[PDB]
Amino acid sequence: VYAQEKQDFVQHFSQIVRVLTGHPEIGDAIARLKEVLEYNAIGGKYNRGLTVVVAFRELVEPRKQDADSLQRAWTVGWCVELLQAFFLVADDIMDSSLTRRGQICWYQKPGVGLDAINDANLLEACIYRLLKLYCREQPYYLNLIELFLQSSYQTEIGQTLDLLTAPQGNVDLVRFTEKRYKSIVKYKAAFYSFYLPIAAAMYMAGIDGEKEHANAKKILLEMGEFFQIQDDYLDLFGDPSVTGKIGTDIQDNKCSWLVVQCLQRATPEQYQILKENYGQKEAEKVARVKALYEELDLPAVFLQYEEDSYSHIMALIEQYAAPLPPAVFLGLARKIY
Amino acid sequence: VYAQEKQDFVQHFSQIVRVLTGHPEIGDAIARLKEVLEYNAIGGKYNRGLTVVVAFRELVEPRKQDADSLQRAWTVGWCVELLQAFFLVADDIMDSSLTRRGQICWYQKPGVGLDAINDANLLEACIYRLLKLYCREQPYYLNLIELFLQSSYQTEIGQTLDLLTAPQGNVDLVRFTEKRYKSIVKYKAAFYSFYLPIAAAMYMAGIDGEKEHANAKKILLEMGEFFQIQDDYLDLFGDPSVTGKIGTDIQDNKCSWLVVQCLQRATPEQYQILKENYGQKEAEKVARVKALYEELDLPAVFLQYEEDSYSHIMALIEQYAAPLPPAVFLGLARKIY
Ligand SMILES: O=P(O)(O)C(O)(Cc1cccnc1)P(=O)(O)O
Ligand SMILES: O=P(O)(O)C(O)(Cc1cccnc1)P(=O)(O)O
Ligand SMILES: [Mg+2]
Ligand SMILES: [Mg+2]
Ligand SMILES: [Mg+2]
Ligand SMILES: [Mg+2]
Ligand SMILES: [Mg+2]
Ligand SMILES: [Mg+2]
Repeated sequence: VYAQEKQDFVQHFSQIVRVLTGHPEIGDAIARLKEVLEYNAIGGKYNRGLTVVVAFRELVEPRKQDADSLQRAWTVGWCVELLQAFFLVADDIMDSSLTRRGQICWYQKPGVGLDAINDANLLEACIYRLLKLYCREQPYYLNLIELFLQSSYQTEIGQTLDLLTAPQGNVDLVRFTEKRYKSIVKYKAAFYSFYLPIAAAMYMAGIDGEKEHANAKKILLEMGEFFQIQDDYLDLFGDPSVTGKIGTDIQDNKCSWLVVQCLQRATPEQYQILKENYGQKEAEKVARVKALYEELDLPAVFLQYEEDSYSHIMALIEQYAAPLPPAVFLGLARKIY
Repeated sequence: VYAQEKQDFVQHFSQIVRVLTGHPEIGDAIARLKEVLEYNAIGGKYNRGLTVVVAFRELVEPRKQDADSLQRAWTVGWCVELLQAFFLVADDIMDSSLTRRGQICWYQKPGVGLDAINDANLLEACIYRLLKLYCREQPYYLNLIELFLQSSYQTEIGQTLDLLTAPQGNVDLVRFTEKRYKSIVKYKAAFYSFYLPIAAAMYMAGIDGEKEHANAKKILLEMGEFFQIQDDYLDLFGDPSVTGKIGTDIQDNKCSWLVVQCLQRATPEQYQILKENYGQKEAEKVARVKALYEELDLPAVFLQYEEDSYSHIMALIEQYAAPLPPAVFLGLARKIY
């Protein structure tokens, strides 16, 4: 479903850049915007943006899937990729990360630095520019603006919770609880990751019912929770040649799923080893935390969690998919699991 | 007009915080949002936010100025103050500034640092939260969302131009031209400063005509240009106990109105003195640039410019105010001149 549709979606990016790139006085700023778009919105798997297009084609009647409607689906897809690019550029600064999508983080590039804050804001502004340029005369225009703005607010509340729970050089393991973890992931990852692209396709298809959006959200928020838990696992146990990024969760004192699982399994001595080595820059201290995680068999605990989560989401698809075609959620589940 | 209306406007901030402050799981994030709002949206002159309220009362018929309409005017006023707070928090980071509104910059506060990037994003999100909570059922709802989003995009293009023209440790005086300066100020300051609050009051009053908005923009963009030129002057020649902020334009290699005026008046020897001392941290080098500016009588050049600008804007009010009451623009001109 995502496979052949990927080519046409990635090919549509050049049009998005052309349409986004009022006198020649702002020429140097438009060139900088092009540079920011090319560096930060290209190189990923495009799964969020592709989900708009795939879901659009499964929800809209083929007679209504005209050339202009497809153009709008691809643009709304790229709007979701731009929301993602805005949050990642800012998150890389705030998490002091080194690489993203197999290249150095935009802010780490010589000559960029903290100018990346405004670049991230420009990426966010491009979304509403594209929605006006392509969807202004559509009946779902306000639904889409409100959806992107709401997704941005919920993600930012999540980021606030993430940063509050991880104060630099302030190790407080008591703060790292299961309830706190579930709250962080729900807001920072679950709304914008899967609910935003499906909801966008739903509004474009004329599906604006409250109960239909609530039912889709019940499946999608659980898939978003799994996705962030997997993200936390891959921060330490993933192959950076596959993830395209270097992990910083232990160094940054994050309330990771791994530290939460460690804490509910650690002995008082193991707890002390974690206490002495967590939230610190020293490679040797980070290695001690990873050693403790491997000793507590957190990779096998995660493998069991992935299996239990998959079955749970599948049970939710059976309960809540109707009247939407279950393929909408199944295609997405196959992509993230 | 602004004087007695200031009290009711500032008193309405506690309501805005209460309405903005969905389970208790995000409680710590809401407390952080309250902290960010109190530190970054309070302490200024509130002229932009007050302009919405003052213009609303002068454009709307008194019979239609009911208790609920006034509540919406105050909220839209505070939305403009929040847009300003979002841009200033990020601009202080990017300009490496020390103080703002008589206190240390939010990002310079111990324990905040680069977390301020997400805080600035939350301030921007609060705008659209308030517009939905108070103006969702109003006929001008979409006009206001589009206005705030457009103002944000234009401001960001301006910031891009500002940062591009000021690369750190890269002194290139040839880039500092009058045409480049006019382009920067137009985008980064003129749209969001005066056009945004008057346009908001205009849409709330049912004034949505293209020609009426274009005529108001012709007056207001010129007032915005003056305001940024005055801002650049006060960066070096203003009293920080009145401005509430320490100047960084010379240290940051900015395309200031002062450097542009210096360049069109400097001898080849004076040009070399500027070349050797501009865009550098050293207090002695900054003092040499200020000495050169004082030698070229840039404070008197600015005083003449303020006089010529005032008369020009007044001539524009005579040409373009109609059918709006000229008091709308006169009250604003008395406040900034
Ligand atoms: O890519 P990362 O950086 O691993 C992340 O998932 C990026 C991200 C950014 C913004 C919102 N949610 C997740 P994080 O939470 O910082 O681990
Ligand atoms: O307050 P400042 O910092 O003097 C400024 O006017 C703040 C500002 C921020 C964003 C957009 N326009 C002006 P700047 O341009 O950096 O001189
Ligand atoms: Mg990160
Ligand atoms: Mg992060
Ligand atoms: Mg991560
Ligand atoms: Mg500044
Ligand atoms: Mg600045
Ligand atoms: Mg300034």
